[PDB]
Amino acid sequence: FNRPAEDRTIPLKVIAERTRLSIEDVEYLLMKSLSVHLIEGIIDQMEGTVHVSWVQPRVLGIPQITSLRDRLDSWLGKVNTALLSVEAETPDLVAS
Amino acid sequence: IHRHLSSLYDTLLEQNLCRLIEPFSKVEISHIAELIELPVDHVERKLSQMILD
Amino acid sequence: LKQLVTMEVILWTVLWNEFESEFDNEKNLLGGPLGEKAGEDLKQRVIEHNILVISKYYSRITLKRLSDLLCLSLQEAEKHLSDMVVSKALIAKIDRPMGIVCFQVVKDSNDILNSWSMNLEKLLDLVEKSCHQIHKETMVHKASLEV
Amino acid sequence: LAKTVRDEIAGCSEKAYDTLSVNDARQLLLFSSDKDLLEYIKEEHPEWEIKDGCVVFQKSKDSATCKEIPSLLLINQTLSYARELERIV
Amino acid sequence: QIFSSKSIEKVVVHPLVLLSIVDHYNRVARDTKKRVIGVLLGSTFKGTVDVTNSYAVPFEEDDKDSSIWFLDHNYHESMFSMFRRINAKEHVVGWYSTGPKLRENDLDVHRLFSDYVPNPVLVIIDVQPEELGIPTKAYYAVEEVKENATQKSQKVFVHVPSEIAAHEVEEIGVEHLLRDVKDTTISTLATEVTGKLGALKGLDARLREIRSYLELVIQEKLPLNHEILYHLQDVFNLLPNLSVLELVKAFAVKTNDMMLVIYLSSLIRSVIALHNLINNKMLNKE
Repeated sequence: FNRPAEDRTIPLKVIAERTRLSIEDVEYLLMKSLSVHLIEGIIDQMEGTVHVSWVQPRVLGIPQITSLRDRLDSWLGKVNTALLSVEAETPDLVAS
Repeated sequence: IHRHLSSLYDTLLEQNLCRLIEPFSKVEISHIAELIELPVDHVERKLSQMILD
Repeated sequence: LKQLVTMEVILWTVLWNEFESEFDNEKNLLGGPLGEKAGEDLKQRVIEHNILVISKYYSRITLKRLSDLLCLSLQEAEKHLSDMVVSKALIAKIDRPMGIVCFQVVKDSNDILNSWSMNLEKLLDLVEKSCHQIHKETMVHKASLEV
Repeated sequence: LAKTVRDEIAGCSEKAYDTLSVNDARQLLLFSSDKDLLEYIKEEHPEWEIKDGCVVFQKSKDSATCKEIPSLLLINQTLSYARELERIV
Repeated sequence: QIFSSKSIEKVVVHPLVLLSIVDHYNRVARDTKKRVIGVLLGSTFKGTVDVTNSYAVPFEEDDKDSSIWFLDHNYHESMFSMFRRINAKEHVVGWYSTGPKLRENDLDVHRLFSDYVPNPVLVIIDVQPEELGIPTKAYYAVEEVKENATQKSQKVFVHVPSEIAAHEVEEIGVEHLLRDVKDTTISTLATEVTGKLGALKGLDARLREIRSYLELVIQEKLPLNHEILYHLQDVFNLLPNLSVLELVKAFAVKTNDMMLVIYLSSLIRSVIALHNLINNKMLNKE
């Protein structure tokens, strides 16, 4: 939950230290919480990483609201620059 | 029957080899040999023929 | 039937030890014994059951770790796989020189993309659901402020 | 011209080598003394990191490699192409 | 197995209904902020509500006491009998409201009306639409049992998809009405680009509105229904990483392929257009 959706790959090692729990047993716990329909995702052993397609939606407060404030201002700016690009491109092209 | 047993043997070799090579894009020839338990040299020659074919 | 329906990776020992006794009891029930080969043949379905879970929750598994997770040797663990690509039961590729089992079909760029826009088309729909969801509360809430 | 040549050599070296030995760095730029190369690095090119006697050129995140640019921008370049094209139609 | 009442999957609203409703609003509420209410007639099939005909059902609501609302059933049942005589196929399907927003007494209207239909549908139609979209929003009452013990089962209106389709006769009449305006020569792109651009105007403004409401929550004026904030967090969670590298090559490949197909098309149009220009030169010289 702490990680964003853009980094739903996590090494098995970090999962171990956070869980203080062994590689075999960390993998066991992962496949269990993926099997129960609690989570959905993939796990890569070669580098030992966990590609979860597992993200939830609830439990957050005023600080996350302000963070979404910043993010929504950012994407309003992105939409603004896209619209301005369209509007600057139009005059030379709709007048023909 | 005997006069075509040879060709049937050959085609079975070919198609089993095709089965065997699918799980890879790179492979070691001796590994193919042990999988099919035929000598590495015959495997090399016959795969060379297959590529030529 | 839950353990096989639910996509649980079943360790053979934990399931078998309990059900060795219940299996043996079926030798005395109507229909005769389940068969001597059944114990070894059942040994595959849990492998088949787990392996399907493996591929779905593992894409690139070390054959060692597969041999570990399949409670079996590398050659048997690989063999149980080799058959499954042979049987078409799963699409995978082993790299014996690396001992790497990749369960993912080689996706063509269009195969990559088809999912991508599908994700967005949901994102578009998702926001388009959140889209109407927001004014409605404004509509409902502002009415509550009208009293 | 000598100063410009040294600057150009530094520019080529940054793109060429991930790391360069300080001896080689002096030799290519023909600096008489170690302190000369150190002073040049400190003033003109602060981005260079000197680790264990070798100049570490901080190569760009994605430059020499091909098809290593932004996706949204290219694809919206295709937007410009397509929309400006058919709107005439 | 309790929900034996067929859930209303979609509602199809046809022009004649909207025209009748608009005329009702004009006659009854041209110069007043009073809303006009009525009854919706039609047939329900496979979860789809066909709202074929509607008739004026006069409405009052005190400008001081919103809880009080003058609508009566005498004329209602009289018209049920009379219209069903005229057209036995149709039956009552819902009651419509002419306004931008719901009111609390809409719930008691729905309760009283459900005696006539076990599954009634409330459709809100904005007689003066300002937003770019469908002017109709469909609703049906659902008894939601909140997990909080202290509140009795509350009936909450749940949005259902609403669609506009016109019968062949209604389509004919609509085009006959819309010839002085409507556009059929638009090459499909102009339409699609316009719709995409309008959608972009929609989503970004929706993000800005959520941001405004988040600032509101920060100040401490308005809280939020757990479900809708859940939904916003869900949208954010499902955000794909636009910086996916292999996915970037996927873009590049599709772009190249599609644009070189377009290159084919441009080449072929060059061929045909130059051919016709040469033939034009022939016809001009001859």
